[PDB]
Amino acid sequence: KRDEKHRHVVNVVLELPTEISEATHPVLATMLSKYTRMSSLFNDKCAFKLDLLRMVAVSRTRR
Amino acid sequence: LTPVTMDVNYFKIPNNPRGRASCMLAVDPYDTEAATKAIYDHREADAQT
Amino acid sequence: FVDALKTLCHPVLHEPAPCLQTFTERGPPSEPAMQRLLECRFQQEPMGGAARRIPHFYRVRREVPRTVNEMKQDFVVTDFYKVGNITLYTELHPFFDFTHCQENSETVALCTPRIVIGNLPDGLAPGPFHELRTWEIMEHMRLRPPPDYEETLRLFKTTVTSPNYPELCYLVDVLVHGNVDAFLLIRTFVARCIVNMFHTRQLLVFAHSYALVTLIAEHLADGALPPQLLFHYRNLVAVLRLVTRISALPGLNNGQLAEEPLSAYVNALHDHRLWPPFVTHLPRNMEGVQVVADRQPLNPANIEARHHGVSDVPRLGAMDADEPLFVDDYRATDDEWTLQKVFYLCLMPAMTNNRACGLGLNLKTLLVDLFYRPAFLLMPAATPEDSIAAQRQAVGEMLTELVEDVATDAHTPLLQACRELFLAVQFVGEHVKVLEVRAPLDHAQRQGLPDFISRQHVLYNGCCVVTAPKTLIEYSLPVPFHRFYSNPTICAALSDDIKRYVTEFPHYHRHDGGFPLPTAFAHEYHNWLRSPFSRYSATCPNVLHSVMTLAAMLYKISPVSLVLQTKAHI
Amino acid sequence: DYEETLRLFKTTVTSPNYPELCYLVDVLVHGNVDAFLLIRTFVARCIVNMFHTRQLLVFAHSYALVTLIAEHLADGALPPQLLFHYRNLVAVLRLVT
Amino acid sequence: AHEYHNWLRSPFSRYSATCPNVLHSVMTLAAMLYKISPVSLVLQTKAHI
Amino acid sequence: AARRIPHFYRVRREVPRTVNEMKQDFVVTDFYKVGNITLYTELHPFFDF
Amino acid sequence: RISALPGLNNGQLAEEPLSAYVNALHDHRLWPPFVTHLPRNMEGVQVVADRQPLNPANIEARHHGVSDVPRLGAMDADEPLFVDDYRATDDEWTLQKV
Amino acid sequence: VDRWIRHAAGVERPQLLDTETISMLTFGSMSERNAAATVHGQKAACELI
Amino acid sequence: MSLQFIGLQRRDVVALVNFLRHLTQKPDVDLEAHPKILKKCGEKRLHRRTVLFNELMLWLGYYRELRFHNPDLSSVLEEFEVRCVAVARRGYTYPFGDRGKARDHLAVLDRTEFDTDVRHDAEIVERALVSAVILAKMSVRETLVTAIGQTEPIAFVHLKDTEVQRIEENLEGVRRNMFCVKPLDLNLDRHANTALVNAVNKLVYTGRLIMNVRRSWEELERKCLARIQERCKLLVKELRMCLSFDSNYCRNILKHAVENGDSADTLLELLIEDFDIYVDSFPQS
Amino acid sequence: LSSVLEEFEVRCVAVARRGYTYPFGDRGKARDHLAVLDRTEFDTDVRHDAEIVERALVSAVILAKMSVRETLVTAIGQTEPIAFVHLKDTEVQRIEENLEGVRRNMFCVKPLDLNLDRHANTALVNAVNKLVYTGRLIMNVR
Repeated sequence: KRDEKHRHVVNVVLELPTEISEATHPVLATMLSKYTRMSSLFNDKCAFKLDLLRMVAVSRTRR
Repeated sequence: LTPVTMDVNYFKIPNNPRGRASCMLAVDPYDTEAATKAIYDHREADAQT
Repeated sequence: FVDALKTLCHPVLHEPAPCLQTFTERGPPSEPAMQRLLECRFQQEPMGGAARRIPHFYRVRREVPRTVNEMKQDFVVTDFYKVGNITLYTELHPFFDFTHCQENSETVALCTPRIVIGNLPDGLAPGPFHELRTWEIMEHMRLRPPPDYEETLRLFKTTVTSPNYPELCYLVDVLVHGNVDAFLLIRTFVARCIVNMFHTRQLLVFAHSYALVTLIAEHLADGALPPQLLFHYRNLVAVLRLVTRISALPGLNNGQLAEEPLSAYVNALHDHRLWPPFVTHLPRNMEGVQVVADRQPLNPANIEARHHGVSDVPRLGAMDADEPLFVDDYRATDDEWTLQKVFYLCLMPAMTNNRACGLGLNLKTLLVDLFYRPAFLLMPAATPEDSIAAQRQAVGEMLTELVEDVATDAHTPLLQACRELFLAVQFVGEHVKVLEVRAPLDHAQRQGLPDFISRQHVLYNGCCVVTAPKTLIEYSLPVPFHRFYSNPTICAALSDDIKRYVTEFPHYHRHDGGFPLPTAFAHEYHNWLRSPFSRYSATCPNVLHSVMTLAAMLYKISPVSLVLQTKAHI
Repeated sequence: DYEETLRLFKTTVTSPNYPELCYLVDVLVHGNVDAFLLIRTFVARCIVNMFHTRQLLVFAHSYALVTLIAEHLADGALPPQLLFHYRNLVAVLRLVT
Repeated sequence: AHEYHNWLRSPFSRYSATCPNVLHSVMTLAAMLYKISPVSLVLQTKAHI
Repeated sequence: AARRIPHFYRVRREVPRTVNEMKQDFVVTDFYKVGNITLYTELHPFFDF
Repeated sequence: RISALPGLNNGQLAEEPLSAYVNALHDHRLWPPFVTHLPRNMEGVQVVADRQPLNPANIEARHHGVSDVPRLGAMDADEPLFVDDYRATDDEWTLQKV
Repeated sequence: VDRWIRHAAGVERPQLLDTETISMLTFGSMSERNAAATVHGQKAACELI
Repeated sequence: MSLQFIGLQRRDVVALVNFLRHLTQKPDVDLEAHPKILKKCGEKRLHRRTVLFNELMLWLGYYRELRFHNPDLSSVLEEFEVRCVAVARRGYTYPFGDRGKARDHLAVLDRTEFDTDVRHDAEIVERALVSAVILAKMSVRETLVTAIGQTEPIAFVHLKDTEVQRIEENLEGVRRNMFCVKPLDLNLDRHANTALVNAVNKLVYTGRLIMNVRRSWEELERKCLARIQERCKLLVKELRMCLSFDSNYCRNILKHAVENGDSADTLLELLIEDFDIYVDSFPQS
Repeated sequence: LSSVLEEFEVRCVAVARRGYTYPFGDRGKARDHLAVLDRTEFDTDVRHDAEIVERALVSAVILAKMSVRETLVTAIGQTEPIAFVHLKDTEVQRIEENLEGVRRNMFCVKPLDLNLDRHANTALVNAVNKLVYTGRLIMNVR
């Protein structure tokens, strides 16, 4: 069911390496819902990539 | 006025305070276009300075 | 002049109509030799993505005729009165500036008032006469011997003029956007770049931007830096405070009219209507100003709605696209907004001699081609750093060309250094854009051309730049949008079309106002600044006094400004 | 000559850099001689720790501190130049009276 | 707002807004601080200040 | 008054300045000009009125 | 910023820059005694090494870094002369004179 | 070049237009060129390099 | 817009939804009017961060319909200028002892307008109370206060005391549920009293209505921002105590200033739409 | 039409009462639209109501631009575009869905939860937004 959609996001859009997985890094699994509910701008690639990129920058911080 | 205005010339010698000395005594009598050319025109410089 | 205030302040002096109407009745001059002056296409254009559309204007081989003010400026003060001058009719009123714009199938004149006192041509206000007036304004301030702040300004002959200027400063200056929170994260690392480059280049880092020095002089004042290097930054803020303390001062008197302070009618450096060429946040007051962007104004507040620091997919796709524009806050206090005018608009052109010019960057393809690496994609931080060659393989090529010698200490591995810049990735600002500005003249000056509105352009999301990166060159976006910050030299190294325009017309190589503005920006005639400013900036020294005299050229010619200047016997 | 201290004085009091803790200190001590007598090791530890890094001297804000820094902290654990600064300021105040 | 009755007045702080920082301002503030009282004028007069 | 001071600043009303401040603004030679509006304020030097 | 008059210079006479008519340090026609390249403006220049002008393209060719036996055996030969890209601009050519 | 010199020198016989046709009753030759203002006498100067 | 909450039982959440759907319809519209509803949030009953978060949702949720039902001065004030015109047209007819005690108030009586901002309404209707109410005393030759510095009294004149007891109960109901005023049962007009006073009494009644509505409205909104500022400061200071990504993301949601409820209205959709991501941030039970 | 017809002139007169106190650059640009703003009422026939409402779209919408002073349809002979003034795009895409939803079932409307009023906006704009929205409602009904 949803596994084909999350695979469509992780691969066709995010272009994540196979070693990365939704069961590996938690922030992607938390973001699978927000990535799924949206439908616009799938033709863009840098958007979701920069989103997960900056969100990983929020994932670890001392201040 | 312009602050750069010359004083050794324009202010020491008497002249028209208009900044462009002119006289109907110098302009040709009974004239208009060349007479106004003597005053309000700039391409032809006035006498004095 | 105090006795003459009963005459000079009278309204009849300030109305264009008696002069402009007779000037229109005279018509264009009939003499063919003066017809070369007549050409000038002041065509307005929409500001919708024009920052990326700029090179297309440079693709054409056509020469741009010089503006009538640009032609009048060339003469020596003694030649200005001579018959050889052909611009004598151009300025029938010192407060104003008449010209014959060539509208299509037309030749109607375009009057526009001068605003700041330095708009006058050098045949009116030569530099050597004017700096002596700056000594008088300094004399009234009881500060004739300037404080010995010059020792840090001598570094500006090096640090900002240097071809070798580091490329990391452009990356930090972009990512911070002037926000305090970016310094709150990078403060443990940003000082390391300064002590390291000063250890190598013997010049302070981040001289280019007011937003960085203003907060490093405060938020990083605690530790992080050796006392002397921090002393230079607080010394620079002390120099900017010296500029605002010479700018005007209500030390004569304060008060206000309508609503604006009297200590603002006398100088454009105070009132909010003038804007710095660069900006990080909007001024807290915007009344009397409309920020047009496309053909329709972006002025209404409904468009702005930033929510910075939060993941926003539609917002991340909104970059490159113009509207909706947004800003986090009207962060600029009138004091910080005043020093923001002091920096990019006065100090930097005075020290670079109008050399350095800013440029934008395409953050999407930049950060995707830069970051997104697996070492960034997977960085757990509980509570291949072994061989240095392997961590160089992990950081990629660009990080090895950007981080190592420029920043990290030998104690700090390149991975630990790049993680610090990786913390700043969360501060994703918008792509570079040009915000057109239209501010109608204040009522003290509005009577001259009541329908007139001052026209401006500001480089939002822009950054001060000297020498563009040769590693990030692929994403560089040169923007010679203004008389200040306009460098044909470095701009030729970026987009090839500007190098084509230079090789075809070498004489535009000059750093002054002789380099044409794009017709999208070729509204210099409506600009607050005029030819004598930046043209004097090409020849100004670097003592400190030139930064003072540029502010002295900034005095407004408003009749109320004539009153207060008269009160001090200036 | 006394102006050489005054350059450091204008450097220290005008600066935004100036630390927050001193305002709590002057409120806490209230100028009593016994307070300096029992906290002299701490205030001297602050002046020596901070003068090296802040460059500008600390605790210049109030007469109540500097008046007794000359009398108590001068016994030791301070550079001679700093006691020359505090003795300079006292000599200036005596020069004014 | 009862500063109008205060010993110190308007000129002092305005003088201190632009006062010299060499050393002289500390001296000249006391020089402006001398009293107008007739006994102050008497002792001051003998020294020819 | 040490505690209630901000409440005085909460009002947006402006507070007009005293004559002692307004009189000072004039330059030395400018003070004797007819344009001074505070000439009657200072009938005595020691005593303001 | 002394050999020319940037504040006085403006526009251009003919296709050539007006500053080249003011000083020999800026015009393409003059060359420094030592030159490792060639000026961008060949218009008024006609180089010669033996007899006839070197205008035709057969006179010039170069190819660094891939080894060229005919060049190595013709290093003594006066012609054809070999030259790389005209990377120098009139500004870099001016410093090349200075 | 020769076209550019005419602007920098300011000299041009056609620029006078010889007052063709439209002259008001005055001489059409205008005694060749003729200055409109003349407070002083005829000019006279030459130079030797 | 579906509501979201952590530890509350479904009956309490539905009780809060029904508390909102009929909120203006409920008697006594104030959070203080029902203190037990604040206990329904589960303070002390739930974890501290969960209590401050759910309470902050209760304040934004109480603010959701202040943006909806809004002040409605339209139909009320439309008859206000009409009754003021009736006080004027009746007022010119009646001679007084001298016009100098009336001509200034009579001039303000007809120069009344309405500034575009709602906040200037306090300058509007109150000036009519300075004018027409004194005219009723001038009809009766009552002794208005003469002392300097003494504010002029503002109250109903020559109404029967039981009628004052009823009309004040109507204004007290306007002080409570302002959105449903309901027309008065007992007409102010009386044949025994002159109509010159009674028309002023109806003008005072509409003036007490617009004053009680706008003042209770401004008191509710200013208290809302005053309490939302407390919930935001206490939540940021509490989330700061333990660093975590799910907590720091909520702190990024809270970086925005409490000032102005328009940005808070964007803050509601910004928060509820992303409610699922940070459910782990709040321990319960 | 009853309750819809009643409050339309109320909001229209509310826009008028908000507009009397604000000076413009000239009354003549506005006084004609202000004259149409008040004299209009409601004919009993349903078909005339669109003519009653469309003139208000010609009026207050231009006045909303006069509240901000902006370029309008200066060209002669150009029909004036009519749309909600000074509102965020998400409110527009939602309100149009509510308008098409009224078209799907005019007998049951149920107003959208979002509120046209905006504290950042001038109240002169928000009253025009409610007025144009009620005009879109009656236009969708007829």
